[PDB]
Amino acid sequence: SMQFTGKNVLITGASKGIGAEIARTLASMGLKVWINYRSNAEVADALKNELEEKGYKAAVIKFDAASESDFVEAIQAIVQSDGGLSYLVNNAGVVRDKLAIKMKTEDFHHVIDNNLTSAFIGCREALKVMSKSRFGSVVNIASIIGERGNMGQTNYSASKGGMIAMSKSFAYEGALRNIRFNSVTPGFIETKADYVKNIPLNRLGAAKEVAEAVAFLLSDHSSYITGETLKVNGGLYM
Amino acid sequence: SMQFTGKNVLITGASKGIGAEIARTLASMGLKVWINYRSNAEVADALKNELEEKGYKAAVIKFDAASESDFVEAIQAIVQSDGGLSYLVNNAGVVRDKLAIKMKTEDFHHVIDNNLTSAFIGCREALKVMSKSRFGSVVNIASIIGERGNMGQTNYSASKGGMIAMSKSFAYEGALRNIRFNSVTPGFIETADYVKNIPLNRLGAAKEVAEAVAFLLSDHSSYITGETLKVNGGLYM
Amino acid sequence: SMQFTGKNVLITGASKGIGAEIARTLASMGLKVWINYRSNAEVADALKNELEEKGYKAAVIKFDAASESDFVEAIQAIVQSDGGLSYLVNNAGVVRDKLAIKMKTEDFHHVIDNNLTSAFIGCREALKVMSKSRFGSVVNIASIIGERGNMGQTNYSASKGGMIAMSKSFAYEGALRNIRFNSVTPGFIETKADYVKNIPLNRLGAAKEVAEAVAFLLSDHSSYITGETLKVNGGLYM
Amino acid sequence: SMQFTGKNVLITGASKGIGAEIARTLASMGLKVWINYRSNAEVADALKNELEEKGYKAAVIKFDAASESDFVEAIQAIVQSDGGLSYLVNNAGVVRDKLAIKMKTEDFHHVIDNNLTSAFIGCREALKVMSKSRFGSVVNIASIIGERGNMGQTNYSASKGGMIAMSKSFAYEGALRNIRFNSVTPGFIEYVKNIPLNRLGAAKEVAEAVAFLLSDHSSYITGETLKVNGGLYM
Amino acid sequence: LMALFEDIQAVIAEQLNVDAAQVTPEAEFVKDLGADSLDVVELIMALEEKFGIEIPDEQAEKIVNVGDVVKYIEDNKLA
Amino acid sequence: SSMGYLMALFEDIQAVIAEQLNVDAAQVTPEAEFVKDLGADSLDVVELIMALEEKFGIEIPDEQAEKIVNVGDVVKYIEDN
Ligand SMILES: *P(=O)(O)OCC(C)(C)[C@H](O)C(=O)NCCC(=O)NCCSC(=O)CC(=O)CCCCC
Repeated sequence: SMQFTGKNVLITGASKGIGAEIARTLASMGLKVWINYRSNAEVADALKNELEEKGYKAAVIKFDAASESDFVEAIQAIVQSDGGLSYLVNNAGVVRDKLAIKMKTEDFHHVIDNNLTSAFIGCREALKVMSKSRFGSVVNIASIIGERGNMGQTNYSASKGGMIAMSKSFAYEGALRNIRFNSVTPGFIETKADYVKNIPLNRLGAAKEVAEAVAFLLSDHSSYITGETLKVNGGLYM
Repeated sequence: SMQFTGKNVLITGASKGIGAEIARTLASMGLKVWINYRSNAEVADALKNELEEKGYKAAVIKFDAASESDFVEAIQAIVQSDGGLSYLVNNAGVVRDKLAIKMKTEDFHHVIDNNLTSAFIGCREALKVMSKSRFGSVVNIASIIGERGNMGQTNYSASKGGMIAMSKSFAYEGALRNIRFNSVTPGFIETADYVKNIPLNRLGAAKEVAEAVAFLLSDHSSYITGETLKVNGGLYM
Repeated sequence: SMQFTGKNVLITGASKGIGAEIARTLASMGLKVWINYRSNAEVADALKNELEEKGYKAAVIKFDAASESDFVEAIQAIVQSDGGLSYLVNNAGVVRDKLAIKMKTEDFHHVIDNNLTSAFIGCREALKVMSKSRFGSVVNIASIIGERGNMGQTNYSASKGGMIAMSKSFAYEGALRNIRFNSVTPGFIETKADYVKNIPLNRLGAAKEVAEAVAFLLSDHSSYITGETLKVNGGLYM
Repeated sequence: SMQFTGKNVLITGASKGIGAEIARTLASMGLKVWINYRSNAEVADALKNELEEKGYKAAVIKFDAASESDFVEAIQAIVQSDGGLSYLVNNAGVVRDKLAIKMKTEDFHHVIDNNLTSAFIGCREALKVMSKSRFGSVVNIASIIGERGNMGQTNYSASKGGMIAMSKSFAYEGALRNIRFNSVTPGFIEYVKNIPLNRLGAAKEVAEAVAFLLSDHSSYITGETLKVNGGLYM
Repeated sequence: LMALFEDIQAVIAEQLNVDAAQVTPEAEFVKDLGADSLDVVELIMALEEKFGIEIPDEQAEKIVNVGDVVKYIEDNKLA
Repeated sequence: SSMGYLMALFEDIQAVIAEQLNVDAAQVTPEAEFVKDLGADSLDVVELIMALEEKFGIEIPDEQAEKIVNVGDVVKYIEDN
């Protein structure tokens, strides 16, 4: 388990996969978890029901994390409901990999607009709602690795590298108010043998293993860590 | 100076500053330089005249490097004029600094779209026009800001850190056909608070950035691709 | 309160400072800690008594971590006492700062042999004793100075940059047997105003903040992380 | 040719391979090259003659680059002969790979002592002899990649990572005299499917990268590590 | 059923350099997945080698989407 | 004699300082300061101390050397302890 001075967390794109397990993990550690979804509510509702049945604190909130006004209003609604917001996990990325010569700038815009602007809005609003309290932690999570090998990832890498650098800039901006910003870069996550081939630990990662890395960066245990990128990839990249 | 198997280079946003000095340096080493500009042509024309009067080969070409059709058509026109395009330098970029809490997503998108999507178009088209001849070199002009971040530069750092990582994926896609992709990360360039933290104790000259670009285009870097070359006087290691 | 499948840990150079707080932290999370010291036992005895008085499990063990035979025998003694060794922290190190023009080759060797070869011995013996368990985690305590270098620290930076890279090679060799190797790179830790000016979090780090990052990397919570270098520097280097 | 304000260069481990190609490249670019050899004089003499027969300036000099007195005195002799020393290339590394559990500590110690101490002495003496000129450049070259896979390299990686971090620290100290320090990390120089350029690198491709870092064209570059590996690592 | 689809989806994804999520039954090799001329030939030969079949050129030209080739392969490979 | 020795000692010290700092030996008087009068920077002084240390075969501890500011300080130091 891990220690948290803060009380609640918003997780964008939290209905399924890594996002849902982040919600599950953080709720089991005692945080009230806010499960963001954009379109179909049924999976998010089922997650919220599951977590409450397990004795945890959970709520759902519908909004498009790539929409400035929708995200801003959602955080205002959480602050109204809970009194504040301690923690934020930006996980609303999309993946659409193509060879660059086959990719329209529309396709590139699609991925970058969504992945970078969503993380930008969340980080910006975290500075606003976290600063008075002199306390906060924000984790920016990159997309799971798409294919085997190194092709088709020009908009994936643009998104991921942009996120990591912009997170460092937020780390400077939040530092005096003790608002930390860190990134997590997952490897191949089970969410076969040919993939496991190049992974030193000789297995795909579990979603829970990524979620516990996120939990560490949110937790009090990482209080002197900001502007860092934590790789969770079984040794695939060092 | 430096050895080049290729004959010509397109430099986006080349009318002044670092871009103009890249044009000046590469022209002086024998390349025909294509000077991109978007808006007013007088500064670009004066650079072209300067280089031709110095005995070099230079031409101007107007296009918005953030516009897919405009950039694509410009490279097509160069290929028709010159027979091909050996080299590309993605230098076009803007800054709109401000603390994030005072930054509209508008201010974010503008810098992202202008700085990162332009490099995407240029690198993509370089793959297309350089593949048949199995030869090319592309340099993306990034920044120390994309490596370490900076207060008030969440948008610029996103665009330049995105550029650095994207350039490596282009390096993977062009490598089989000998099309190399590398980035340069200038520090504080003249084009004493600043200078305090610089070990060489001075700002860099635009020429010093231009010669690092020239190295990565040149035959001398023929086994170097997917690299990010720091040109910052020791400010960041 | 973090989860540990393993039961014990050996921390080299653990009498004081960061090493002592690593022992303090890990004992408080239920591990049996072996407190290494090379010469003066009083401070290590006092640390052991402090932990045992708190209801934790601790032991002291005298050896020079730069001596192959001394280190090898000490791990053998721990395996005889405890039945095995789950975890290892290579913390032992010295400084001998000097402008390089004033640095004797012996001054350089002194730091390399004490700081880097010590970590080689410990990492190697960890591979040997944790392999039949197919379980283990090893943390190498490096430094920001091994990542960015520093005036007057050519020898220290060489020893710690070598440690950071060597650790990744151990990660590759231990991965199939689930023996993880990670480094931590602390910044300026309190265990001067000019140096604080450059730290975004605007303070020196607490030894506890290093210890809890080390604990994370040994814990089950980091089970998909190997070959990593965790910065703990308040944003001083990103 | 590449532009050099300085006049001469010392290359440790210069008799063969990459070191010999660095000698050829720099000599062709107008520098007087000092070719270090420790054991075999014949190969170094042949290189010197090859370069002199091409109209270049070249000399041989015998020393063990991991011996403090020997390397210090060798640089002193070059300063006595030429009036100074503008450039230095540290390339005296050895590779002795073994699985860690099969590695004796004396094996680890020997590789790391050779590889790190030689670069340390070279860089330290560069600071001394280059300071009054308020000018200079030093390149530290890592050992080439010698394994298809990721095993057996604990002392290889200790040496390489140690050299890279050392060099950064020397960059801070030398910057007070405009003396630059940079590293070069070659890849597979003559698994090829793991190389994006899909070929081994030529020694000459490493040499010309080294030449750039010595040259005036890299005058604002210090504390950097230049990968020369065909995209093997990015 | 699904096992053959997964198996074929993986080949298509690696051949055409797309993430698997794009390779749905309704996805068209050319229109949606961006296969060019060389890609089509390469993909045909890879599936022919994998499954031990040979597709008549005229019938290959009528395989427009992913479901079409999965159906062709169930019908024609050896049990 | 004691003055004969002084003369010779000062002459050796003067020549070391005059090359190290590239100044004329007539500028190198007992009262001249390395930085203020003889154009030295901080590193020059460190290099000067080392240059003196191995001509005269002595170790000047850092704490001592911090207080050596002018030519006379060097004369007194060698000539003393
Ligand atoms: P090349 O440049 O010679 O061909 C391009 C061209 C001229 C055929 C052009 O796209 C086209 O004319 N029309 C596209 C309409 C069309 O034919 N659609 C069906 C595409 S062919 C196809 O889908 C077969 C195929 O690839 C099946 C994949 C192999 C698995 C069996």
